[PDB]
Amino acid sequence: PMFIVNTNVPRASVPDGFLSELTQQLAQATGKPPQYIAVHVVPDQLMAFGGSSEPCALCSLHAIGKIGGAQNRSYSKLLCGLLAERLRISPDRVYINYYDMNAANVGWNNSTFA
Amino acid sequence: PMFIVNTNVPRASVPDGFLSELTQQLAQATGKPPQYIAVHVVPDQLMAFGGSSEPCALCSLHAIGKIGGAQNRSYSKLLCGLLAERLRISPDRVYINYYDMNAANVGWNNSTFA
Amino acid sequence: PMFIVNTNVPRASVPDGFLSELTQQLAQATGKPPQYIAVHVVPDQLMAFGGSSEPCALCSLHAIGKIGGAQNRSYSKLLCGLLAERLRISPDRVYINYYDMNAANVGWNNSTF
Repeated sequence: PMFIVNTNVPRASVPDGFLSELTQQLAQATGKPPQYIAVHVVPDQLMAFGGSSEPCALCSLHAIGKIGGAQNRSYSKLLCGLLAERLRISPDRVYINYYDMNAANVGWNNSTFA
Repeated sequence: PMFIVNTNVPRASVPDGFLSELTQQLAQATGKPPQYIAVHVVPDQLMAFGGSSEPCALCSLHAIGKIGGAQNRSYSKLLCGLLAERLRISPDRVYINYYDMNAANVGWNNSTFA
Repeated sequence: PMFIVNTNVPRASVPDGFLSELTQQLAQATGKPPQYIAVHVVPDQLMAFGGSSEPCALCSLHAIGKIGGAQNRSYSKLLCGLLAERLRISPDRVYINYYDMNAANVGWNNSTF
């Protein structure tokens, strides 16, 4: 699985442990070992949400399976909670796009997962 | 809806007011209230289009519905027009990927839109 | 087609010519003219793969058709090769998401395909 967060919160406000915390928490939520988890955080971005420049986040979560109605509702709680606590972003200023990827459409280690 | 623009144009070329303008124009085009519109502009990127480093843009528009044949032509005219006028990027050096998101695959405030 | 690579490798480690190379190699692999190939490289990123900060890459390839089982394996081999050789990123620290775009969902030159 792969999680990306794009935010206008400055780099200095992203804690040093935030990528490891995300990795561990997403491993537990998705049921996948932490070695399979990739995380990417992009601070200092020029963005707006609802026409305001207050802290906000545009995120994506891609996984081969483990994406669906109930699972996504649960991920959104987990992730809004982490972004609220660690980056101080209000949960109503967060969008997470979820992508259920087909194994044939994910490349890794010179090949794909299919 | 969310609109992201990645561009090799420098940050100083992005006019004050561009994010508001995009928010207002996209609210009008998509028929969604400005409160749900997110916009993200990423200047100074290392990119090429057709092997040339002249101004270009790689963009994305995600929405839950409001995505389709005729609508996307209209958005492309709108968006390329803004990128031409405000950032001086030729329309033929722009790509916009359109994503019709399933409400179950969009997280927002501790839940999804489904 | 458009290829984006996000990586924690520093900008100074991206060799002169890398975007031209990716353009030429992707034109060849996809069969599309180089004029329509876009490439975007984003170094110095804050990222982790498997909870480690060693060199890694998160990538995306979008194309209108030319995406599928066998083709995707061949692109992965080409692209992990390039990221290994040019950027010194191990292929087992790379993810590439492939997207088969509908022509109606790709805007260009004031209109869609």
